[PDB]
Amino acid sequence: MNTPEHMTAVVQRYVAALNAGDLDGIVALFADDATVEDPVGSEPRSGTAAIREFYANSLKLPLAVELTQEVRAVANEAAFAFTVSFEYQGRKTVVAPINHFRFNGAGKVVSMRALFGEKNIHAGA
Amino acid sequence: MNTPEHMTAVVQRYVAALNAGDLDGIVALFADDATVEDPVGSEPRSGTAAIREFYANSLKLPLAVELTQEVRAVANEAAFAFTVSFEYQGRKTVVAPINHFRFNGAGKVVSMRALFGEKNIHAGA
Repeated sequence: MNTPEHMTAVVQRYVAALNAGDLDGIVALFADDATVEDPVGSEPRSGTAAIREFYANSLKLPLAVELTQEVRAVANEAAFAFTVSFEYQGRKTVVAPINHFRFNGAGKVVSMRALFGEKNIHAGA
Repeated sequence: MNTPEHMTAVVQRYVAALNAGDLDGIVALFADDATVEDPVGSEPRSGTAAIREFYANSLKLPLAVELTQEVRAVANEAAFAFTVSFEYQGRKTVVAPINHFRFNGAGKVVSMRALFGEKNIHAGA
């Protein structure tokens, strides 16, 4: 069936799969056709194919991804605020996006939009 | 015309028109042809007429709405994380939704969705 409980489950694992570098795991909450539009607007990674590797291209640095708030889940949809912190060449950065998770009627996730902009990134000089 | 910088203002002015019960303000921020979905799951209201009367009923009990984090906007699209606090029969109650708006080239909120479930309503007894 599904359930907010399950969508607040799938969200916790998605962050954990990420927060570990775990790449197979990030691919398993999704369906085989689900879409990815990150950042929101750009051309969308479709099929498991461009997804894994999209998650690949970003996981190249130890990303610390914690949930900065309570997940909100209702009617196949799941929203959640969070952080993405990463270092490279002595500087500290922090992306603050909001994902919008559309789950299909099977239990898996079927579209991931993630909202952030130049404002929602906090890097030092 | 648009820009992420404009959306944070429309967010901020929604939050304001909520606290102070500024109805015109609220309805102003929207499209003359926009819809409301509070919560996601419910049937859509539409036409300024259908929106005002809705927002009319949300402001019977005073609303201490508060934004809990930086609002995130990219691609004519804006999401935020907030709480709508309010009291009835001495009970402190709070809502903790994540909303999503979507603008147009005109900068008028042409779609409001409110996302929160039972786990995201914080009142004791």
